[PDB]
Amino acid sequence: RATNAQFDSPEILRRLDVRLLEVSPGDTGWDVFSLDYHVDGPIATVFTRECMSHYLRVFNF
Amino acid sequence: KSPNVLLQNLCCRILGRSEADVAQQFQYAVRVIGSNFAPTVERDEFLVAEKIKKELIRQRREADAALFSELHRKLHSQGVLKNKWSILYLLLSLSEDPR
Amino acid sequence: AAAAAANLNAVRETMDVLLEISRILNTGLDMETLSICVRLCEQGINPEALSSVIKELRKATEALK
Repeated sequence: RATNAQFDSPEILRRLDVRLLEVSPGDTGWDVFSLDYHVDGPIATVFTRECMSHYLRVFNF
Repeated sequence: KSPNVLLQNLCCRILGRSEADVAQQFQYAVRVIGSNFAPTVERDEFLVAEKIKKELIRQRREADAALFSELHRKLHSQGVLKNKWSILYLLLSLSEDPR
Repeated sequence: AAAAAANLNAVRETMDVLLEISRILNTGLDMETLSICVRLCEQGINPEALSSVIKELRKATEALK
């Protein structure tokens, strides 16, 4: 809301939402955090789930 | 080795006491273990393995979930384990989340 | 005997397999004690009874802490 993202469509901010990493005995939030963009239409035919995995790996880096 | 005497080695491993030091813990051990000396059914280590997978799922370790199918195979590959169901039930009962 | 000792190496190999299984599950058990448990199920035993035994014994070391 405070940043420039507010003047972008509510749909595509709505499809991006938070996620975490399932726990481990040395948890830091800097170890444990992710964003998930998930499919909401026929776009699964365009965007595979393993493509979101490579997305999240380069996001981790 | 007798059924009775192997629990005192269990008592000497968990506690730092001998069988000639404590007999109160060992008494409840003999009470619980004896008369319950028979497995509940024949082996189903597969059913317990699919619940150890549910513990590996709880940690987003899905690469170790693919290691577990090859670690569960080595138990059968050597064949020194008679009750593969029991020791996996025993480990799974003591499961804590590393968390 | 030579083949009777390679089986003992095989016992240690599965014991290290169960070592990895014990750490990813966070059990307090070590290798000697699990070999005692292996001999216990050679004679036949409830794992539900062994877990009650160890679930009494470990939290009777937390009563003299």
